Amino acid sequence: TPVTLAKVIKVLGRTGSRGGVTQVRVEFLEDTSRTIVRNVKGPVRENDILVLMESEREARRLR
Amino acid sequence: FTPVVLATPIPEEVQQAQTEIKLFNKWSFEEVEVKDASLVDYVQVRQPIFVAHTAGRYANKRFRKAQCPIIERLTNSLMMNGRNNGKKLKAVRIIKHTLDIINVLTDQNPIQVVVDAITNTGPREDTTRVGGGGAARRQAVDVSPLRRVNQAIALLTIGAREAAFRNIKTIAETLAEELINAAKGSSTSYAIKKKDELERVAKSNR
Amino acid sequence: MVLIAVNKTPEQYIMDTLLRIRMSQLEDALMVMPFSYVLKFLKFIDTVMQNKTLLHSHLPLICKNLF
Amino acid sequence: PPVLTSKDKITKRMIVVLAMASLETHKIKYVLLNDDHQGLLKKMGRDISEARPDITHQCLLTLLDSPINKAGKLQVYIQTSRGILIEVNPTVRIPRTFKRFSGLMVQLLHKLSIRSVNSEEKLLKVIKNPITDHLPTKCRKVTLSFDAPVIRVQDYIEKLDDDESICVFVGAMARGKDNFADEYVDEKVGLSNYPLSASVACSKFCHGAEDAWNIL
Repeated sequence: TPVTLAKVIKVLGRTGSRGGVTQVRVEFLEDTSRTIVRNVKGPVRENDILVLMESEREARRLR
Repeated sequence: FTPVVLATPIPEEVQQAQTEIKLFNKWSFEEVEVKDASLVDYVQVRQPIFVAHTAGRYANKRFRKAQCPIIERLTNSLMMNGRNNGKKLKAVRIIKHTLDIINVLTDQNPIQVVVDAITNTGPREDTTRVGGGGAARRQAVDVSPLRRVNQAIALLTIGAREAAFRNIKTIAETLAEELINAAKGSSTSYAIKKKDELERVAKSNR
Repeated sequence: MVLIAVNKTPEQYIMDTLLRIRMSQLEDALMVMPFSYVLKFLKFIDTVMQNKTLLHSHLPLICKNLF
Repeated sequence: PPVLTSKDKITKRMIVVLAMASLETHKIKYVLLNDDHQGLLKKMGRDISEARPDITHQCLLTLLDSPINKAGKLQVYIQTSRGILIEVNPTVRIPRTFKRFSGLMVQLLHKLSIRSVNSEEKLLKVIKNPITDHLPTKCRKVTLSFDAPVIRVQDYIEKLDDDESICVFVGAMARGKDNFADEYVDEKVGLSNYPLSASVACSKFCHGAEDAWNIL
């Protein structure tokens, strides 16, 4: 399974109607110097580690 | 040197194992580590404990809760649903009896089975009720490492209490049944079912 | 061998969104954007510098966003 | 054979939910809306599609007389047009007449449960939404729709696992959209290239299931 780890490098801002989803640009660990902006669900502070499921997909807006 | 036993006597095994190693009641706090390359410092272990009773001041900070010992976090998840509120001495007792069971069958020091049941049931993504206009759809999101700690223990103590509901098999029996079927991925337990059911929907609706 | 962004050149709309945006909290809208936004972005700076246009923008704006 | 309820989540089985059913009460004694009031629907400020319980009685006599109920791998849950979700014990005896069925449904809606006439068990229960808490854990959910692709029943049942149950959602209505379970199911499926009634689709998925699960 393509398990991919990502590290939080900064926080960006809040998007979504539920008010718990946070736009976060992360830097993935293995083979670095590329980054993806993603959307967390629970409480995340900086330099947390998350597990990416898909490799290349980003979301930008939640109504 | 040559320390003797004092006027107030102490049992020998109490004298022996405690000063040598900072263990549990009867369990080491050397080996098993994390096998996952995540959730570090959400795993409290090292620091070690004797028993899982502490007036822990971990509540008034956003992330001091992660520095609570996870074995005592298990006991936090037991003493609920009305009839068990309070009753911390009940929950600490059952944890001891459950650790009696697991270290007998395929010994594998039973905090391994604790750690493996947490890492292998955390849903690594999840969906929310995102609006979209009227018809509230769902969008796949990668949930925090802290909630993956939270949702791991939650599915354990819920499913084990429901399994021990209206039968002969007790709390400590059914909870040990949950841990063995979740330390290895088997989906015969409550949580490994519910982990996969959450992760199959987010793949469908991505 | 599209009717509107707005102008005879579309890049004038690119500066115009920089004209319309407030002087405060613009870094929050800028920090969202990925690296491909930069690769698409510097072409307009080369467009206005080969265009020799400073009528609809100014150099502290372009250097401000650049920085 | 064991009697299946909502408490058992493990045994592979077939569950049908008559969603969007027409259960409306009326005062004159409390009576159901239908025959008896088709000349007084507008007089009471009511709707015609809100007066169709014969489809529900028809589908209950369809499903509960199926041999898979007699084999014991079937559960019936019913959601009204107002959303009232109902657990049906499969050993219940439905009256064949519309009148005793009607007083039974009035007694169900006002008394909020029907109990056994011989033992200490619920013959009928009003349960809470959502359905997925009441459903078993591993279970495929599909919505019957004529505007959904038409497949064969037996093969797609043979696509399932040994532990995955099956449940299907039927809009118990005269007409309208089949969008009552967009928030729930994995797949919308069709059974025929022709428009059907609900009970014919019920007997289709029942008899295809009994052909697949070897029920005679």
